[PDB]
Formats: sequence, C-alpha cells, structure tokens
Amino acid sequence: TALWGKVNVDEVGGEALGRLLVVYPWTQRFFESFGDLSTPDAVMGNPKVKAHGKKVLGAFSDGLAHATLSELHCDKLHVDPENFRLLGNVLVCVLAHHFGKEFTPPVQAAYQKVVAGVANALA
Amino acid sequence: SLKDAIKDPALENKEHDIGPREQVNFQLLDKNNETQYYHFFSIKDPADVYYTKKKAEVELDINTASTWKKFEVYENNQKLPVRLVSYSPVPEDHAYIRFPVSDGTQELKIVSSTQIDDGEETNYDYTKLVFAKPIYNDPSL
Amino acid sequence: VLSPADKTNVKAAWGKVGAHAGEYGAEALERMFLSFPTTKTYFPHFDLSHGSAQVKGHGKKVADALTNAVAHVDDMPNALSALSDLHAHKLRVDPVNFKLLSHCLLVTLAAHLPAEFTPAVHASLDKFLASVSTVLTSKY
Ligand code: HEM
Ligand code: HEM
Repeated sequence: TALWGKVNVDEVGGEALGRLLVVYPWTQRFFESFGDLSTPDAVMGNPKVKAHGKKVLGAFSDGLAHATLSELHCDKLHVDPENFRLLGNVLVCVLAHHFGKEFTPPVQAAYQKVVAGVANALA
Repeated sequence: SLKDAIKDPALENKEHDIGPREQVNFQLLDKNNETQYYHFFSIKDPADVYYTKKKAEVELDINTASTWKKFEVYENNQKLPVRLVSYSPVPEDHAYIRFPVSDGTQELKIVSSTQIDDGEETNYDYTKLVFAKPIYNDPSL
Repeated sequence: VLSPADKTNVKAAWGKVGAHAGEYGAEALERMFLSFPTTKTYFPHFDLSHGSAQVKGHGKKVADALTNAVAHVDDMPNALSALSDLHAHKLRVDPVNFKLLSHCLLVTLAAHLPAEFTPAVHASLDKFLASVSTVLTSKY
C-alpha cells in the first residue's frame, strides 16, 4: 500500500475536513466551538480545523493498519451515517487533488472501499 | 462596471426588443484564436443587431451580470460607447448592453473582467469577437 | 439553488477544462464502473473493457451534455428536456447512481485541474452536478 506512504500528514487532514465545511455548510453546526467558519478562506485557515484534521487523518491511518469512535459519533455527538460518506468522498477528492495524475482510477476503487468500510465501521 | 451598472432600478426588465433587427452569429476567441470558453458560455450566439439612421447597434446578452465587472468593447483599437438597455433580476441575472458599430466591421476585441463579490478579480486581457458576417446598417428598414 | 457565484465558478472551471471535455468525461465513466460495479447494470450491451471505444465515445456524449447544461445554466430543465425523458421516464435510473458519477466527475476535475479546484469551486461544482442530477432523474 504505497498509495498512503506519500501522503502529507500535517496538511491533507485539514484539507478534507475544511472542504466538508465549505461544500456541506450544515456540517458546521457540529463544529460551533471552533469559532469563525463564515468564509472559505477563514475555514481553511482555521487552526482548529487543521489540528482536528490530523486526528481524523490519523484515524484513517489506524483504520488502514487494521471501533471506539463508533460509539462517540452516533451516541454522544449524533452524526448522521450519511455524513461519514460525504467526508468519505471529500477525502478521496483531496487525495486526487494533491497527487493528481498519480491518483489512478484503480487506486480510487480501492480507496472508495477503505472509505466505505470506514463509514460502515462507525455505523 | 456591470455589477454597478445593473443597480439602476429603471433598467429592471425594461423593453429592448422594439426595432428593425437582424440575427448575426459570432465566435468568441482568445489570443491564440481558441474558443474563449467563459465568454462562449456567457454571451449569446447570435447577437441581435438593431438598425438606426446613423449606425447599426449590436446588442449582447451577457449572463451572470452580478459577477461581470469590466466589459470594454473596442472597434479598431478605439473604445466604443457601451450602455445598458435592460437587466433581468437575481435568478435570471442576464444583462443587456448595446454599442454602435461602423459599416463593414466584422471583428472587435473585448477587454473584460469578472469578480465574485469582493473576492479575487479574474482578468481577460484579450477576447476577440468575430462575427460570421460583416455588420452593415440599413436605414430603409 | 445555484447562486451567481456558483454559476460563475461552474462556467470558469468548465471553461478551463475546454477541449478536454470528452477526455475527462470518458475518464469519469471509467472510474465509476471500476469503483462502483453496481452502475454496470444500466449498460448490459456495452463493451466495458479497459480503454473501450464505446466508453470513450459515451464520455463525449456526457461531456457534451454538461457543456449544454453549463451553457444554459439559467434554464436547465428546458435545456435538458429530451435527456431528462430518457433517464427519468424510459431508463428509470436510480438517483444514487448520479451521485456516484457526480463524485467521479469531481475527482476527475480535482486530478487534472489542481489550481482551479478551490474549496469554493468544489462547492459550486458539487451543487451544479447535484442540480443536473435532479433535472435528469425527475419526471416532467
Ligand atoms: C471519516 C470519518 C470520521 C472520522 C474517522 C472521525 C474521527 C474523529 C476523531 C478521532 C475525533 C476525536 C476523538 C477524540 O479524540 O475524542 C472526532 C471528533 C469529532 N467529530 Fe469526527 N470523524 C469522522 C466524521 C465526522 C463527521 C461526518 C462529523 C459531522 C459532520 C464529525 C463530527 C465530529 C465532532 C463534532 C467531534 C468533536 C470535536 C470536538 O471536541 O469539538 N466527525 N472525530
Ligand atoms: C452527469 C450526468 C449524466 C449525463 C449528463 C448523461 C448524459 C447522457 C447522454 C447525452 C446520453 C445520450 C442520449 C442519446 O443521445 O441517446 C446518455 C445515454 C445513456 N445514459 Fe446517461 N448521463 C448521465 C448520467 C447517467 C447515469 C448515472 C446513468 C446510470 C448509471 C446513465 C445511463 C445511461 C444509459 C443506459 C444511456 C443509453 C445507453 C444506450 O445507448 O443504450 N446516465 N446519457
């Protein structure tokens, strides 16, 4: 799985979550504590979005290597199961955006499932 | 400024169809004679050219007037007097401009620019508007 | 609802694609089939091999549909009248398949155009593609 070996840890995570807030504005009501999310420039430049991005990226990294997060999102936070697929697809676009031509159609097919199996694990 | 020009409430859904007119097709091209796509999508093919007693006036139907900022039209490297004749509201957003063209003129450049709200300004330094047929006025009609 | 800001971003981004519309549209389909085998149900009598002639040809037809949609974004339902009847009344395609293709289109544009694919344009394209999906999947 060399695919994930060339990923940027400190910036790609915030890219995916940042786009989720911009592309799907209604996800911002779950992140009221982070403060300013009015403009896309403000949302992408928000350090809490970047800092939280490193955690969610690390969550995928642990998922790629191999449960507890399932109980947090559904019970504590009440995140709709469809919202996992949206961030599911936003991250895929972000990977395609950074790597570009290297992000091969057969590679995406593999990621769509790593993502799909992730959405199901939380559900 | 098209963003500022479409403010005038008087121009909101004003008449601009009464006139002896002709349908004239055209192509919108960039510096390398390639289809200038943003303008191709925005401006209407064909442009309605209206006849007067002095000079024929070409009317252009530009969409997304809320985003269109600068829109200068030159004939033989000389700025033509552009004026808004009508404008459609928020959802439709079509702006209608008119300008006079001399007899025999088939080509004229368009120096233009777009801006979404107070964001970044996208410049289009050269956009050639080539008509399919030279514009000739007819005072008899 | 597509705002003037959204309408502008879609025109600009699709304008930057330009002559590579059929090439990107052909790629977008190829991604949908491999990533989502469930979409192959609607194409039983089609050569869905790697680098197919029909898939490359069909991508152009889809790309031309999007070009027609972007060109007539102010009045999409009338612009895609005939194409709506096919996907809605005749073929009866499930709306879920359009979201898969819409995702595959966004991934294609993201891969080829990194400079133009800004978070704002991402939002506008996904919103535009969701609107074209609604027009094609709905019965008039
Ligand atoms: C790709 C799937 C997702 C993964 C892997 C993921 C992972 C995580 C992780 C690891 C945390 C921090 C856990 C901790 O340290 O206590 C977290 C927090 C959180 N997540 Fe997610 N998440 C995902 C999707 C979502 C979605 C779709 C939403 C809703 C739009 C969401 C909303 C939240 C919220 C509100 C928090 C709490 C942050 C805070 O304390 O302010 N997550 N997530
Ligand atoms: C981006 C959205 C889409 C656009 C713009 C689009 C456009 C088109 C166009 C222009 C045609 C050619 C119609 C003709 O001239 O006969 C066509 C045919 C067709 N489309 Fe789509 N389409 C879209 C999404 C889909 C989806 C999601 C499916 C189902 C997975 C689908 C299934 C088909 C089928 C089965 C045909 C006819 C194939 C045949 O010749 O037997 N399309 N589409």
